[PDB]
Amino acid sequence: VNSFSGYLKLTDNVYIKNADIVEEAKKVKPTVVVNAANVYLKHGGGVAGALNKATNNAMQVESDDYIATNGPLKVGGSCVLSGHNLAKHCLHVVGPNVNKGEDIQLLKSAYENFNQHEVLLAPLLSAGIFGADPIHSLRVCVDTVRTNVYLAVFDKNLYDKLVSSFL
Ligand SMILES: Cc1[nH]c2ccccc2c(=O)c1O
Repeated sequence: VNSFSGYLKLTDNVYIKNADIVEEAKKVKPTVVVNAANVYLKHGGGVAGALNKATNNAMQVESDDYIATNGPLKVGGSCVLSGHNLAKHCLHVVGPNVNKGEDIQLLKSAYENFNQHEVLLAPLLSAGIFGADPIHSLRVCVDTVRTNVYLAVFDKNLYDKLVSSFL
């Protein structure tokens, strides 16, 4: 049993809810919240900007030190950093950004990072300002992630379309 409430069950391991991930993280304090990161961990907008704002910029400060030491992530890659006030850990995952012309086949690689964690609160990778089709992102998630994932969907309209169209 876990703390997650109000989710629709899509599969054995994937759950979905129309919820503000910042507000969901603040309520649940999950072991892992996933950030929709870029390779520079520049948390300017979307999931990244909202999560970072909720940490009072502490996520960005920590991220800048990580990049100064390690250099950029790979598209499809990830790193584990602090969850600050939102979670124990933040898994920063880089999905491909279609608005930069990145290979959508890298979305499966991105979701494979989730399998290193037994339970996660996450957004749909490569959705929103990353430009991918969220219906596609949900299909890749279901077909790739084997651990227990609780997906928070920012738009109510999109949430209802993801549920209604789910095979
Ligand atoms: C408070 C808040 N929460 C979000 C959660 C997921 C994606 C984008 C956002 C956003 O833009 C915003 O302002």
